[PDB]
Amino acid sequence: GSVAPVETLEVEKWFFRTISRKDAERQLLAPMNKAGSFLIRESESNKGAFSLSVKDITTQGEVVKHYKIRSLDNGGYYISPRITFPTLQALVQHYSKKGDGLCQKLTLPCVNLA
Repeated sequence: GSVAPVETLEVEKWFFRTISRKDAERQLLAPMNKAGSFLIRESESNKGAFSLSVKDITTQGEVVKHYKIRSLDNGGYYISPRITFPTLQALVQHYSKKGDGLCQKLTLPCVNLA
């Protein structure tokens, strides 16, 4: 059949850029999603580094989360030095079914609005 322009996998919600901290948080805090819906915003001063927001549905009152993903040349990305992955997507694969210490395993990358 026809060739589609740019064979897409995701590149929406989970894989985001350097949106403001409160912006990425605005999309998770929405009642449209829940704990596991994430944002992986970039560090705008990054050495290939990212960051990550998660909807923490705690007893305090629906707060996001914040993590520090450093991009390794020899290990892709790491948040906890114990858990490293060759790329964020391998990080977002494992976390989907088992957050593994993130206290919030992924579910659905926010609410696609485009």
